[PDB]
Amino acid sequence: SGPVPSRARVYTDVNTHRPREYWDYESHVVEWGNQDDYQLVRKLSEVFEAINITNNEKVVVKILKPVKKKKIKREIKILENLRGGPNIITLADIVKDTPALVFEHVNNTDFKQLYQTLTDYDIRFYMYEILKALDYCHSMGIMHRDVKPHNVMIDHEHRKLRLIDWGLAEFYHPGQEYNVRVASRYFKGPELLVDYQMYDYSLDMWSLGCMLASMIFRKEPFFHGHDNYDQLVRIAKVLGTEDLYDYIDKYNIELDPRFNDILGRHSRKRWERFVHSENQHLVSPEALDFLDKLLRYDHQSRLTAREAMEHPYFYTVV
Ligand SMILES: O=c1cc(-c2ccc(O)cc2)oc2cc(O)cc(O)c12
Repeated sequence: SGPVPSRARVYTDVNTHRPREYWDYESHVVEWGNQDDYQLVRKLSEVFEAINITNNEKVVVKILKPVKKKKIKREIKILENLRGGPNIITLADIVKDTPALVFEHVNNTDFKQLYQTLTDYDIRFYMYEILKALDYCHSMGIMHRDVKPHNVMIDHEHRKLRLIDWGLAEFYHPGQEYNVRVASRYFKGPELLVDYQMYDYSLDMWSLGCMLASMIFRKEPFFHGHDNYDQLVRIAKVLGTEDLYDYIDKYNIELDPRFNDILGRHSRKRWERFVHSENQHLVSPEALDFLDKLLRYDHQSRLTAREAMEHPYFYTVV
């Protein structure tokens, strides 16, 4: 038989109706800069602290390992297209002499020490700033596909945020089937876990939901499995089994020989039950209702990044 196809609810054709020079990265002319403009100072995966000689400016250089030329091109073209977007890491330069990407400098506040200083107001503020980056990149036809805390740099001392590591990002094309290896296991949407390849921007919205959940409930990560099979089980224990099968049925997905039994039966849990005495100060009914609308099995019924910015949760921050 086979599975039912899917198209993105919003921003379906932004790449389709744009010139080939925008999305067609494999045949892109990369204008290489000079590595001798920059002086490597310290290693921060080959990421280096550096100084631009031509102006004494602090930068961060990423030296690219032996990967396929088309993967280097994909990341370069995406960063170039998104340069100037709110809270997207700025590509200052691309250099040779062996390829390197040069980024604006950013401090990273030590997590844990970030995780202990953060108030309810800080989370709303930083979630809003990530959402401006996601709405912007989605509107530009780009999925990030790796939204997670290690790719969200928060410079708390300066109240600053950058969405980084666009190495796994892709341009959205309706009907296209994509790799399901992408993203950290813990932030993989149900679509990636059931091997449904025709996904879209909505994946990043699931990942963002897992981010909020673990931040407000203070448990990293929120859904914790050892494989893709167990991961779906951990999500099922919270969202319930009924809404999951309603999703399988809707898209005619056929489960792996292992999914059937490990699922069992689970009711939908109210989010309030996860509030305990150490995380109480970060949670509100607004926060819980926003989380509920992001973390839905159905990728077509998840809040878009724009819809999300209109939730009462962010009212105090807008
Ligand atoms: O660890 C870092 C990684 C990156 C980075 C940024 C963009 C990419 O596509 C890949 C990696 O930028 C940074 C920028 C900084 O200012 C500081 C960092 O530690 C990093």
